[PDB]
Amino acid sequence: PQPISRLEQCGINANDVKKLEEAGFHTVEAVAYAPKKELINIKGISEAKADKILAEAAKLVPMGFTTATEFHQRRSEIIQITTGSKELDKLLQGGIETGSITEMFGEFRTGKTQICHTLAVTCQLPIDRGGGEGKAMYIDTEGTFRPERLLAVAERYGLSGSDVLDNVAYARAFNTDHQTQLLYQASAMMVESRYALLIVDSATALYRTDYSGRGELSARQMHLARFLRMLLRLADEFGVAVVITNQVVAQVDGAADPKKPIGGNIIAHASTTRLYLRKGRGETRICQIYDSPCLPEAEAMFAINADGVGD
Amino acid sequence: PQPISRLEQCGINANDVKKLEEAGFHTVEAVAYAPKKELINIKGISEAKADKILAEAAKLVPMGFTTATEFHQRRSEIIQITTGSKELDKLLQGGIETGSITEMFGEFRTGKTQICHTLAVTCQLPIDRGGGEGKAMYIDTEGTFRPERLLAVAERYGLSGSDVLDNVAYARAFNTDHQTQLLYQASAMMVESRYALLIVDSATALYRTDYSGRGELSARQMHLARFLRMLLRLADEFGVAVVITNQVVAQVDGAADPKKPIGGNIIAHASTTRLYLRKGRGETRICQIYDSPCLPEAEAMFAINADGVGD
Amino acid sequence: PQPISRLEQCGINANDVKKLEEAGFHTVEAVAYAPKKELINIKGISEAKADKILAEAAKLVPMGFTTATEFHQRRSEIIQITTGSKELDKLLQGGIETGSITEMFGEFRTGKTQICHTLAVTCQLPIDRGGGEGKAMYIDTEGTFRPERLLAVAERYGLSGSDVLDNVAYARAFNTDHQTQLLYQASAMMVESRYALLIVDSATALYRTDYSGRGELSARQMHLARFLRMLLRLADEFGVAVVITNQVVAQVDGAADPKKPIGGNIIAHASTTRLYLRKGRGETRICQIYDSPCLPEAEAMFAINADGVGD
DNA sequence: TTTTTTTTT
DNA sequence: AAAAAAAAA
Ligand SMILES: Nc1ncnc2c1ncn2[C@@H]1O[C@H](COP(=O)(O)OP(=O)(O)NP(=O)(O)O)[C@@H](O)[C@H]1O
Ligand SMILES: Nc1ncnc2c1ncn2[C@@H]1O[C@H](COP(=O)(O)OP(=O)(O)NP(=O)(O)O)[C@@H](O)[C@H]1O
Ligand SMILES: Nc1ncnc2c1ncn2[C@@H]1O[C@H](COP(=O)(O)OP(=O)(O)NP(=O)(O)O)[C@@H](O)[C@H]1O
Repeated sequence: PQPISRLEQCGINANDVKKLEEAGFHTVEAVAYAPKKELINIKGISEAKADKILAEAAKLVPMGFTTATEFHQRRSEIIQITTGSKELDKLLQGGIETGSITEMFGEFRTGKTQICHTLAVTCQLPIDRGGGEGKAMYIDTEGTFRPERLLAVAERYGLSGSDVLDNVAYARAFNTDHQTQLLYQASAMMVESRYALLIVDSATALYRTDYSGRGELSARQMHLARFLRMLLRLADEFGVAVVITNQVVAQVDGAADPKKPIGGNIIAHASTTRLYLRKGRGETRICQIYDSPCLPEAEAMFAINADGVGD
Repeated sequence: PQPISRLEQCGINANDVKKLEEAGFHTVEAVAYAPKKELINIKGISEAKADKILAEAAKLVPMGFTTATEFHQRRSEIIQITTGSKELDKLLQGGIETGSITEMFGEFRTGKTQICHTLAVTCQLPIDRGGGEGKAMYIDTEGTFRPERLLAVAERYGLSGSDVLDNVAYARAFNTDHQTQLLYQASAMMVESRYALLIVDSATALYRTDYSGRGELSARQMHLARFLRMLLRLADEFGVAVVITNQVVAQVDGAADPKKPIGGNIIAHASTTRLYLRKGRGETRICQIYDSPCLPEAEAMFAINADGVGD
Repeated sequence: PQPISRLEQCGINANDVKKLEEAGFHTVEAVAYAPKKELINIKGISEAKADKILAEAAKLVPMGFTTATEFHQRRSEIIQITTGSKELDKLLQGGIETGSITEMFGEFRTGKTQICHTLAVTCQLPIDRGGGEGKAMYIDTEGTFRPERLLAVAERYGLSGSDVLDNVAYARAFNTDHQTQLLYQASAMMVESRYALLIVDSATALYRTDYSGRGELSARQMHLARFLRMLLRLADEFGVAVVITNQVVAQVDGAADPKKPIGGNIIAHASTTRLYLRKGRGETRICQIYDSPCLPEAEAMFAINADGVGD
């Protein structure tokens, strides 16, 4: 939450600063987490300038060794937002954390985008209810976003729907490259008001249709790695929350399970957490954890009512 | 364990010594293992000064031929720390050695960072239990570090959790270049109190996202070689232990196994040891050795309980 | 095997001789193979003195034309040491020769250092078994040397392990320049007792991490050429044997094989022989010749048992 | 002369 | 069962 204007200090030119602004950098911490080469490659910058700049990023953000205790005390206050249902709150142990990346595993009709809606509204609850009190931006990439459902959840939690829709900064990606511009604009929007959550329904879906590899493929992974790193660039700074929804890739000639998310290893190593969603009978659905260091594997039911997620 | 102040002797200027301090050198042995050119390139140093300096490094640290017997007698006392479970102690033949580099091979959900936690606590056990009695520094590079698990292992071994967390010098890298500064600061911290273990979850992960080669690539390997050499600079001096966790790179158009760690040859040649981790059913996991001169290939189960590694 | 004291003759001053001793020269033949300029450049020497000196080197060592027959008769007695397994003895046609330089081509886990161990012990066998009866010096440069394995081979050949370890003059290089001092000390040790074999695991490995060229590079090759020439200076005098282990450099944008040893041409032209080692299934490994004038290309299996090299 | 990266259905 | 393609120091 530290604007570059604070770096408009110690002899840096304000127009040099406004050169820096155009990189999509807008906070001192973003400069602190910027690799030297990215900062060099942009034109009109001698490396010594970067010595000054990075010296200032160190000047504001400490980057040394830290006690495990202090880290624990800073871990004490992560919000971990409620999902809007109890059993998920038990699975996730209080729900999805801020400052992290999450994952929807499903085949279809698993209510993953549904959960994205309910989270999108429930971030706006007062913190006592677990909401981050943070405006929510929703990067849809299939156009499947439904305001009507947001009004339904608005009925569900008693807040006026108009207030809910006043936030929820919907955006509609098409090109794989477009998502990048949407990220830089996101970072541009982060400066003004503490947002709660980024959601992405199908970060991966564009990558199937565009990169018919291999390939390709080696380019596809090449792009995803940067995308996910940028998501870390946001999440490591402004908490809020990162949600990723993945289409599924069914194996052939496997054993006994015919699933696994597309995107290969690079997605898998990146996410702090992972989830998997099998349909039950009727509305009922089954969550099941993968790859969360915080938690033992667990599984649970939830119905998708008119209010969606519940019991 | 020999501070440069001992080299504040034989006519070397104390301010020349304090020029040397800034190189990240802080021990006489580090000077002894310093190549001539690195010592020259830093400003304010005539080569004759380096003749004096190196003459003193020889003056304190012997560097001649040695009997195999003597080397055996010095090999007799390496701690090789317990992993916190018996079957791993059998695989590794008493567990991970001090003075060496180690490797986690996994795809995801293989509990490699898990093992990093349990080691991070178990270094603090009394030596009879195999702990090096050495403070542990943990260079995380995905932010996935969990103090809570350290408290769990603290329950597991009966030591108070607060004492465990009093050490564990967590540090949070972002830039690829940042890891270097964290290394020099590490070497700076080595002087004060004998540490047990360096851990790095993902030394390699930054290198994917930053160097989208080739490339690049030729620069990426160029950087990794120095990084690993520095890890040798630490490990060859202060024992403790070096742990490396590697994301995986799945082959395409191979035969029959679709794995191999990224980083290419340069990582592979460097490590004294190597490990590989396939998930079993349930919590159970399978370790399997690569590239350990000390040991025949072997493999074994272990569950990841609430206490993590065990049976 | 001719000490400089024999040159303490024909009017040369004994203190001039003891000036010469400091050059790392310790044998008359070394003086005979010394280029005029190296001998001049060292201080306190007029060129006429070098006329005397070289005249004496000619006075003891003949350096004229020789019949091919005589050379054959002197080729008749080269030991070519057994490798400790039969099929390698067939490939190498009786095993590695004395008076020569050899090469390990591998990617990792190819058992090259393993073979270095078994050779290191098997030089000590009586000559009927092919051992040179020569003490062995082992210049490790990754610290990976394991006395335990030497004890294992000692079990393998029935000689007491303590006697084996009584030799095996282990030495631990770090700097690229350090290897040079280790060479001059080696030559200093050659005078006292006929050694069998020099081994070097990774002559090349330091050169990657230190010279991140190009460069550099032009300096790197500049150093390697001298290093290899010195290895010839030893090998051309005292037989014994020279073994070189090379890390691998995988090509990009090649055809169909993604290998070749680092060090470029200068290593390649130097070695009398060359070997290449592909892993087989299980312990089994595959040797394959390069660049041996003596031999047609061939290839063969060998297992790496608890006793290492065998069948 | 140096330097491997990538899964889909 | 069966599927390529990718530089720059
Ligand atoms: N009006 C409704 N009444 C009851 N249940 C509903 C209603 N609308 C949606 N649902 C539930 O929500 C699900 C919607 O599928 P969902 O999995 O949320 O979309 P998705 O996972 O994104 N699949 P995709 O089309 O690829 O985006 C339906 O299968 C129902 O279970
Ligand atoms: N609360 C818990 N209860 C039981 N098992 C757990 C719990 N938390 C973590 N685990 C186990 O630990 C694993 C964590 O994955 P792990 O492989 O340790 O992370 P990772 O290898 O670093 N993958 P990455 O996300 O790329 O860092 C889970 O898959 C579970 O097997
Ligand atoms: N105890 C053991 N039992 C069986 N086989 C073993 C044992 N110890 C070592 N080996 C074998 O020896 C190999 C050691 O690798 P090796 O190629 O000899 O080291 P290296 O080639 O020098 N690689 P590097 O680490 O870069 O030095 C293992 O891969 C095994 O095949």
